[PDB]
Amino acid sequence: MEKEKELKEYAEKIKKEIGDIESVEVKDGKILVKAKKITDKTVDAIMKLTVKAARLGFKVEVELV
Amino acid sequence: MEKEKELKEYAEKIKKEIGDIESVEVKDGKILVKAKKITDKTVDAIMKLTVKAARLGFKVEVELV
Amino acid sequence: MEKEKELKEYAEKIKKEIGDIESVEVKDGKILVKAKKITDKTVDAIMKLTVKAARLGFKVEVELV
Amino acid sequence: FIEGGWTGMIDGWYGYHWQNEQGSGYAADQKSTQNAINGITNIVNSVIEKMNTQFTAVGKEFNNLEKRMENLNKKVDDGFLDIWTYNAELLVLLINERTLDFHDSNVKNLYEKVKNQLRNNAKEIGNGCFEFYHKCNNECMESVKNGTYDYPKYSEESKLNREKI
Amino acid sequence: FIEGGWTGMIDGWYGYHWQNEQGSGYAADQKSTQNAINGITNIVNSVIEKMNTQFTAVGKEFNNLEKRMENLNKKVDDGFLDIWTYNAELLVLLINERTLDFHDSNVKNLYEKVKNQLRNNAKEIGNGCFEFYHKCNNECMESVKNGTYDYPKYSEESKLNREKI
Amino acid sequence: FIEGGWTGMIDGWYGYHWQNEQGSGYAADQKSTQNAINGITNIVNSVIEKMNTQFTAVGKEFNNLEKRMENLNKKVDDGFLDIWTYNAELLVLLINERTLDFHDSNVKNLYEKVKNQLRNNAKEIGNGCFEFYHKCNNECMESVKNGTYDYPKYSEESKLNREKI
Amino acid sequence: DTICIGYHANNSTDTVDTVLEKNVTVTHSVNLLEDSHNGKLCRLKGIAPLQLGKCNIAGWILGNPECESLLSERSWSYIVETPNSENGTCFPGDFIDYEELREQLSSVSSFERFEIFSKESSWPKHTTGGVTAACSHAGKSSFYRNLLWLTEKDGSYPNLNNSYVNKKGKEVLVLWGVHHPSNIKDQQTLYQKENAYVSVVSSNYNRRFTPEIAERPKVRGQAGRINYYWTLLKPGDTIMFEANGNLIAPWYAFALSRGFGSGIITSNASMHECDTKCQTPQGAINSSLPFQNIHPITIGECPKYVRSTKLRMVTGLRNIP
Amino acid sequence: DTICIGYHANNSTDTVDTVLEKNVTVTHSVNLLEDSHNGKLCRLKGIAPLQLGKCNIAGWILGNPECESLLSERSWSYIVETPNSENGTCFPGDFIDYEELREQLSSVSSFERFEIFSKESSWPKHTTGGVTAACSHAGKSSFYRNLLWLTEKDGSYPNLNNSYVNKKGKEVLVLWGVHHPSNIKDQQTLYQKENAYVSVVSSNYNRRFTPEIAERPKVRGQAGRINYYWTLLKPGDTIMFEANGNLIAPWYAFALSRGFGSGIITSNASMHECDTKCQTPQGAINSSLPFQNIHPITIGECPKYVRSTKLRMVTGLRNIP
Amino acid sequence: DTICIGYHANNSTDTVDTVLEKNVTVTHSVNLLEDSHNGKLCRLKGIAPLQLGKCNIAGWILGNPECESLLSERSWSYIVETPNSENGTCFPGDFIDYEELREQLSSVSSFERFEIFSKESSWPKHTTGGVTAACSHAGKSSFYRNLLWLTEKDGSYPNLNNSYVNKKGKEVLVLWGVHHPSNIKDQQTLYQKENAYVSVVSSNYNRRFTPEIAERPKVRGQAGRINYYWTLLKPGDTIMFEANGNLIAPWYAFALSRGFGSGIITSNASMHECDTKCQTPQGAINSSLPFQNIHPITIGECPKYVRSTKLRMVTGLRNIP
Ligand SMILES: *[C@@H]1O[C@H](CO)[C@@H](O[C@@H]2O[C@H](CO)[C@@H](O[C@@H]3O[C@H](CO)[C@@H](O)[C@H](O)[C@@H]3O)[C@H](O)[C@H]2NC(C)=O)[C@H](O)[C@H]1NC(C)=O
Ligand SMILES: *[C@@H]1O[C@H](CO)[C@@H](O[C@@H]2O[C@H](CO)[C@@H](O[C@@H]3O[C@H](CO)[C@@H](O)[C@H](O)[C@@H]3O)[C@H](O)[C@H]2NC(C)=O)[C@H](O)[C@H]1NC(C)=O
Ligand SMILES: *[C@@H]1O[C@H](CO)[C@@H](O[C@@H]2O[C@H](CO)[C@@H](O[C@@H]3O[C@H](CO)[C@@H](O)[C@H](O)[C@@H]3O)[C@H](O)[C@H]2NC(C)=O)[C@H](O)[C@H]1NC(C)=O
Ligand SMILES: *[C@@H]1O[C@H](CO)[C@@H](O[C@@H]2O[C@H](CO)[C@@H](O)[C@H](O)[C@H]2NC(C)=O)[C@H](O)[C@H]1NC(C)=O
Ligand SMILES: *[C@@H]1O[C@H](CO)[C@@H](O[C@@H]2O[C@H](CO)[C@@H](O)[C@H](O)[C@H]2NC(C)=O)[C@H](O)[C@H]1NC(C)=O
Ligand SMILES: *[C@@H]1O[C@H](CO)[C@@H](O[C@@H]2O[C@H](CO)[C@@H](O)[C@H](O)[C@H]2NC(C)=O)[C@H](O)[C@H]1NC(C)=O
Ligand SMILES: *[C@@H]1O[C@H](CO)[C@@H](O)[C@H](O)[C@H]1NC(C)=O
Ligand SMILES: *[C@@H]1O[C@H](CO)[C@@H](O)[C@H](O)[C@H]1NC(C)=O
Ligand SMILES: *[C@@H]1O[C@H](CO)[C@@H](O)[C@H](O)[C@H]1NC(C)=O
Ligand SMILES: *[C@@H]1O[C@H](CO)[C@@H](O)[C@H](O)[C@H]1NC(C)=O
Ligand SMILES: *[C@@H]1O[C@H](CO)[C@@H](O)[C@H](O)[C@H]1NC(C)=O
Ligand SMILES: *[C@@H]1O[C@H](CO)[C@@H](O)[C@H](O)[C@H]1NC(C)=O
Ligand SMILES: *[C@@H]1O[C@H](CO)[C@@H](O)[C@H](O)[C@H]1NC(C)=O
Ligand SMILES: *[C@@H]1O[C@H](CO)[C@@H](O)[C@H](O)[C@H]1NC(C)=O
Ligand SMILES: *[C@@H]1O[C@H](CO)[C@@H](O)[C@H](O)[C@H]1NC(C)=O
Ligand SMILES: *[C@@H]1O[C@H](CO)[C@@H](O)[C@H](O)[C@H]1NC(C)=O
Ligand SMILES: *[C@@H]1O[C@H](CO)[C@@H](O)[C@H](O)[C@H]1NC(C)=O
Ligand SMILES: *[C@@H]1O[C@H](CO)[C@@H](O)[C@H](O)[C@H]1NC(C)=O
Repeated sequence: MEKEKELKEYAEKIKKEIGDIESVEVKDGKILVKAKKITDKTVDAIMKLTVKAARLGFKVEVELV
Repeated sequence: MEKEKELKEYAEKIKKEIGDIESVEVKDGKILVKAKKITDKTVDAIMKLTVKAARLGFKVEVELV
Repeated sequence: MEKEKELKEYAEKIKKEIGDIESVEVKDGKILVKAKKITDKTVDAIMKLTVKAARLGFKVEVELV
Repeated sequence: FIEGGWTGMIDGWYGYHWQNEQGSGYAADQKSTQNAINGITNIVNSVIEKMNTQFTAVGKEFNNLEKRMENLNKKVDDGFLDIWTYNAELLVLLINERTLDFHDSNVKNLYEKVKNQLRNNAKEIGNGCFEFYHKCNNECMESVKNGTYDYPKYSEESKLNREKI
Repeated sequence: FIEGGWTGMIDGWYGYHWQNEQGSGYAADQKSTQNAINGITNIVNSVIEKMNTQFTAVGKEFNNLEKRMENLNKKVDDGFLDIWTYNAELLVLLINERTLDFHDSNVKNLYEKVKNQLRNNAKEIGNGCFEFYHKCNNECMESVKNGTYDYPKYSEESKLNREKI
Repeated sequence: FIEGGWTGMIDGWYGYHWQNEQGSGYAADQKSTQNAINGITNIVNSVIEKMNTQFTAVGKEFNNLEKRMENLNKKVDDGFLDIWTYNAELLVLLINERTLDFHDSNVKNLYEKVKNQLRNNAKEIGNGCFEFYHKCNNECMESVKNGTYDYPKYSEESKLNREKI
Repeated sequence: DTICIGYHANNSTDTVDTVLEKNVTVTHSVNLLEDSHNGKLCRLKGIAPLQLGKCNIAGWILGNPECESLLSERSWSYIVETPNSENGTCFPGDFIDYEELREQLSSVSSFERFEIFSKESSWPKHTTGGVTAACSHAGKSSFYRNLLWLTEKDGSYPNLNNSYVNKKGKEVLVLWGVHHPSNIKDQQTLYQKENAYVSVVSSNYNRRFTPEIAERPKVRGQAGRINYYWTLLKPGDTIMFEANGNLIAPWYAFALSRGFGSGIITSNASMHECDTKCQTPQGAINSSLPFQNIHPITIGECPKYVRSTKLRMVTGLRNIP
Repeated sequence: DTICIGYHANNSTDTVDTVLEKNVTVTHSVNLLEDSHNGKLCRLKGIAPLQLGKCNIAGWILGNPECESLLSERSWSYIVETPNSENGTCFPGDFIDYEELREQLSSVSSFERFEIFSKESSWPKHTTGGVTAACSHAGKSSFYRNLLWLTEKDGSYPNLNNSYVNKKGKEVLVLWGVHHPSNIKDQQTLYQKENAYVSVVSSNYNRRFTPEIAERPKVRGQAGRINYYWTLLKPGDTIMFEANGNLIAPWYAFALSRGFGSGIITSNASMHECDTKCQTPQGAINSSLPFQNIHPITIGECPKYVRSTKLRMVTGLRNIP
Repeated sequence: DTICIGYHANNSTDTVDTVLEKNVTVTHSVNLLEDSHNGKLCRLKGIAPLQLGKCNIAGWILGNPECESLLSERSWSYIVETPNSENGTCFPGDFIDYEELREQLSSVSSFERFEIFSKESSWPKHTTGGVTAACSHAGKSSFYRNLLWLTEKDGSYPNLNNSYVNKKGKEVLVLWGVHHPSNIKDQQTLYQKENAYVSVVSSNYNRRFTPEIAERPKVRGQAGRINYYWTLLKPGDTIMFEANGNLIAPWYAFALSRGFGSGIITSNASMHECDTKCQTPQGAINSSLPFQNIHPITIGECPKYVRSTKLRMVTGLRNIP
């Protein structure tokens, strides 16, 4: 509950800040990241998101648009 | 002594139950399995035998006839 | 201080005893071994030197002359 | 190059599928299957032997003025439990990676075995199959499967058909 | 065969560099990059999930006649600290080796993908590059990058130029 | 493809055996042997450095009314001993697998080095040997061993003899 | 004509995990984690446990009336308490070093319960009895079976003076108590003197006890207390009891054998005729797997306990039809 | 026309280690070791800690004058002592089972400080006071706030006799002390009798104390000693105090709540308005990394502490321009 | 003309193990497990150990006659007891907190044995002696060297009253005992009063002892007991002794230095002139390997102890001629 809400807020922040990411869908124990490009900025953001999801019980799967 | 006798009884049971195994020779710290085929049934039996031998001090070697 | 001096003495002993080694330079946290050949004797000496350097804080790098 | 296993090969782990004018079917590669089984059993024995039998581990009682000792005992128990859960799960992951790499390497080695046997007498298809330029009867298939393929025996016909193609 | 990465390929981890009469540049191999990212994230989640949260671990006080208990408590603390430092550093080394082997294997698999697509229509250079015998326009490059290279379409021209060379 | 080592190559870990009209013998590949030795020493330093020195660990005495504390102390000792024996043996197994794979990879890389140097000027034998189509004198052997083989220099003779064969 | 190289596949749905990959489907796998059990208490290597059905270690060793049936037991493989083991010390008091006694008893594996001091002849000048409401049994006041409460006889409590020489080849567990009345009138009524002492000594034991008389909150209806003490006699030692009063003398003592693998567990399960080599409070384990997630506390040769929910190792190929 | 296969490279200088290789340069890496902190004390999950600015656990719980401001605190997330927490027991003596009291208090998370025995009405036949130079405050002799020193009134010290019935739903922590004068003249002056006793009992507590009069080395100018004792009342229990003298009676007691995650830490840092989910003596931690090398002792949900100085895992390729 | 690629081989028979493979033959290997030792006791970093040849810690610190030669020792690197260290407390009794004293002494590394109370002048009104059959030496009754047994002089035992001010820069270990006769006649004969007390106090120590007279089983021919006590004086503290009787006064005390790496080991081995950086009860270790399987208990900088019998890591190729 609280973990999912915090991850949703963080995902909204990331989607706003990182223009190379299309969307970040937190749902049902996994975060689905739909990236448009894989650059240094995007990889750093995705690894930060993965570290954030861990210990919150969420796996991260990345799709390249 | 007791471990080897128990393994001998188990090996006799296996050789009777599994028709794809030719023989099971428990001797001198190792169980020599002479299999005729490697099917799902035989692999399951051999892995059960390997788990049984472990902690009884016996290694398992498999020969394909 | 003391570790480096002990390693220097050991390196001098090795350089005297092992004719297949050109020199052994202990300096600044690493021992630089300049071997002329890699034989069983030289490999044994170099591995003994590596084990000796460890826990004395020195890495060993080998150059083949 | 090999995409997916065979549901029809009911015998053996790795093997061959073949077809010619005389017949078709599956057959296990006995040597590689035997080595794979022995390796898997070695992995299992390493996993189980290296774990010692857990003997009687009943808990202790502490009175109301031994809270520090009770907490130290619980700390020891929890620390050992954490360490051993970590060890068990990490060991499982490591041995699973090792085993899957082992199976993939075995399949690759079998493929290379066949390729070395056949040299240029067969067209290599990038899906795990070899097409013989010469006609390969049951004796030829058995020779290839057993690693005793007589390359020069078929060299003339294979070269003739390869040039024709 | 590939010596060093490209500083110009700002997008993707592994990809292609190409040049023809129409243009040149870099492009990422989306499928392999996606799989690599998913694998790396799996490694990160395995590393972090398998570590439990450390909860309150304040120390204990002992009086002048409880030196044995104090030393036992310190022994437990130091033993757990040693074990966990060892576990952390060994885990880092193991996962680093696994990850670097994973990246090398991905690059090798991409190279083999291109080679299987091109067969003998291109000269294989032992530096990670393929030289087409036939002229390869932008459509051909896109087909090769996407794994849909039409081999028979260029077979005649490639054979003609290869024989000429 | 390489079945068994050489008992005659008294110098170096990996190397070459060669024979021509001028002579024959063994020679070590200095670069690969040096890299292998450095890797092995890195493994040894990782194994030994990551283990801390064991300092004074004398046991404790307990009276007849401290049986719980004595059993807790023995429990801590036995748990740490089990964990460290497991760690030592598992580490040995892991590093042995890593080292043997490392040596096999080094031999394979050396073989690929020679193959890339020789291209199609030599017949590749599936036992770890290359047969030159052109005559290869001592200078040619030294060039091949040092990775400076002049491929175009022998292309005409190699092609002539390969076509003749 | 063609020959292909491939590998086995089947209708298995076993799944395993790696560092790179998760939910990998494999043809065959071995589950290294044991999660099933008989759900019963079993004879550990052929010997039944000691079932303290209604009472805990204190009540059994002191022998309160509510588990008198345990006095016929002589040997066991492990000791079983139940979550509702309420009948401990029927008379309120502090069982001194009780946890240490539990630790000692966890390794006994056998005892002989013998009358250390004869009730009829050991105390000819004192009143042998001690029925108290706190230990009421079957509607009547009663008292522990292994302890004897000595009180004044014919208007006096002469100096108590007795000793026992250990003629067993085994350690003898001696238990006694010291009575702490609520008020001075109880002291005078029972022992006829306000200031009495209890002294117990052996080769490696030396204690003196003094009653402490004070009004207390009632526990089980008693404003007094009995502190319970114990000691082990080495096979050749002698134990000497002296008391001016307030002694609740030892009546039965346990000649203790020692063994390996015994322990004490709190269990809700029922006893059954099955045998086992491993036992847990929830039930017996009957597998040779290396790990289990059933219960932290085990007796016998058992798998290592882990928090994991699944430990499957690959013993087959990737299953990819 | 040509197509090449390659991989990414950049201007990164991150370096990682393997078993075979060291100082490997990689395009990107994740540092699994947390080594930065706020350098402040923070509100753990929104609740401020208990800051014992000048006094330690003993001084706070006994309530010596030099940290009187702590008597207004009721709840906290953790307890903070400072390296200069000198003001403990202002009057010298042995705080019995003090470390056990620290262990108990580490998990309280809240208390109600209530007057267990009214000063005016609970001791009508005794002198209520106890100002001593050892606990001097603001230039005047004083005494603990949570303890009441009873002495003779009008030339006598009648038998003290008082009790408290726990009507809270919570455990009540009761603290008292026994005075051990330096010489018999102090005993006669304060309590009017040479041989006095203190007796404290409850359902699960039974102690008797006797003063021990002897010349001692002076500590804080006092040749006497006050031994400090404590006990917890179960939610429904009663505690009874009897004393012929030498009692330093309980005045305030703590009805203790219980919680999870609380602890005691010695810290030099300053308090601030920031929030945190993890706290260390050096400062708060604000990251989700698995490991940290900041401090062994942590409160809250914190990373595992290791001695490592860098734990970087590869999340990229080898960087080889 | 041909060129082949291959690898080294030799006549080695070293064998190693992997997860997949066992008994793999390799050209060269490093044994990470140390299993050889000098089989002697050695000077740890140049300083010889303290060899308690015939007596244990108790006998040495109390200084019983049978290891009087140890009274000339001043410094050591570690303490060695032998499996036959029988001569402890020559007079039977309970050495209180003896294990804690062993723990304290394990870290001393040096002491000065000085006469804390002069025998001739400190007790002018008491009889200085104490020869007892239990501590018989060389055919004559004797007594500890570090303790002084005070008894009545000229028909009385006046109030004992003495103190020592610690003028060392080091902690002073003070040991004393309290005599518990077997019967009242011994009490009257030695101390001339039935009810005597012993009182020992310091800034952080406060105990009172009372003799307990009772018939006991004979140990070493004695029906009495001497309980042995000890305490450490902080560098600036004072210790005061008062006794009405039953005191076995301190005679010599140890000004203790403190160090690192010291410990106590039970060893059967012989002392020799060799030096070492690691010591085990079986013998000294002289290698830099990471692991050893010689003995769990080690002193100095030693390898980690494991149960393994062989730990060989590959440093070469597969040996396949
Ligand atoms: C053996 O254990 C049983 C179960 O614990 C004891 O029976 C229980 O005894 C308590 C205390 O006497 C009873 O509680 C009391 O009930 C009365 C009313 O009857 C009430 O006035 C008191 O305030 C208190 O609540 C409890 O009801 C009773 N339970 C049962 C099922 O009988 C028994 O006394 C123990 N006997 C021995 C010899 O150890
Ligand atoms: C609260 O804690 C403070 C700090 O520990 C106490 O003040 C300190 O008290 C000691 C002992 O009285 C002082 O040391 C003494 O100083 C006198 C000279 O004034 C000297 O003759 C003695 O030998 C001893 O050295 C110390 O100076 C003093 N420090 C300060 C900064 O005041 C205070 O007494 C404690 N009060 C309570 C109620 O706990
Ligand atoms: C120092 O230690 C030695 C060895 O432990 C002591 O000598 C031993 O003393 C015991 C007890 O006195 C002797 O056992 C007794 O022997 C007599 C017959 O002589 C027997 O009647 C008793 O029942 C008991 O068995 C033992 O024989 C004796 N051993 C030797 C080799 O002398 C010695 O008394 C100790 N001295 C001091 C000052 O600590
Ligand atoms: C993949 O693995 C995950 C985790 O091991 C499995 O997670 C379960 O997924 C189902 C379906 O969404 C849920 O109902 C369960 O609650 C999940 N369990 C847990 C523990 O999270 C998932 O089932 C696996 N998928 C496959 C196809 O094997
Ligand atoms: C290679 O790794 C070593 C050890 O991790 C690094 O060691 C440092 O080297 C510099 C330069 O000699 C010294 O000033 C430091 O004191 C060394 N640190 C330690 C902890 O020993 C070294 O810097 C690394 N080199 C590169 C190029 O990354
Ligand atoms: C293979 O490894 C096993 C186990 O490490 C070795 O076992 C020994 O085998 C011999 C011959 O049968 C026995 O005499 C020993 O008692 C066995 N030892 C143990 C500990 O079981 C075996 O020697 C090894 N074989 C080779 C060729 O190295
Ligand atoms: C799997 O296939 C075998 C062989 O046809 C069959 O006997 C078995 O019932 C099948 N199992 C499942 C679960 O479909
Ligand atoms: C009473 O004590 C005397 C010694 O004082 C002893 O001889 C006697 O045996 C004791 N009485 C009993 C019944 O043990
Ligand atoms: C204990 O057993 C009883 C009887 O079967 C049952 O009602 C109860 O739920 C059990 N409790 C537990 C915790 O197993
Ligand atoms: C273990 O379970 C199997 C299968 O139910 C059974 O045949 C065997 O007798 C059991 N062993 C014991 C010791 O109960
Ligand atoms: C690395 O390159 C990027 C892109 O040109 C640049 O923005 C950044 O400042 C560079 N960083 C360093 C440390 O040179
Ligand atoms: C004094 O003790 C009596 C019982 O002896 C009790 O009734 C009374 O309440 C006590 N006095 C006080 C003030 O508690
Ligand atoms: C503690 O804080 C004070 C004040 O900032 C500072 O002077 C002192 O150095 C600090 N000490 C430590 C150990 O942090
Ligand atoms: C953690 O640090 C970041 C960056 O400074 C900040 O934005 C965030 O608010 C911090 N979180 C907390 C709980 O202080
Ligand atoms: C191995 O070979 C070397 C070189 O010939 C020889 O010196 C040595 O004695 C041999 N060792 C054994 C054990 O045969
Ligand atoms: C005896 O005690 C007095 C104080 O009561 C003290 O002054 C005197 O020094 C003591 N005697 C000795 C010998 O210490
Ligand atoms: C101890 O040393 C003695 C003398 O060398 C010897 O007889 C005895 O067997 C040794 N015992 C042990 C356990 O080493
Ligand atoms: C260790 O052993 C070697 C070989 O016997 C010897 O030369 C060396 O002096 C020994 N070292 C010590 C400290 O005894």
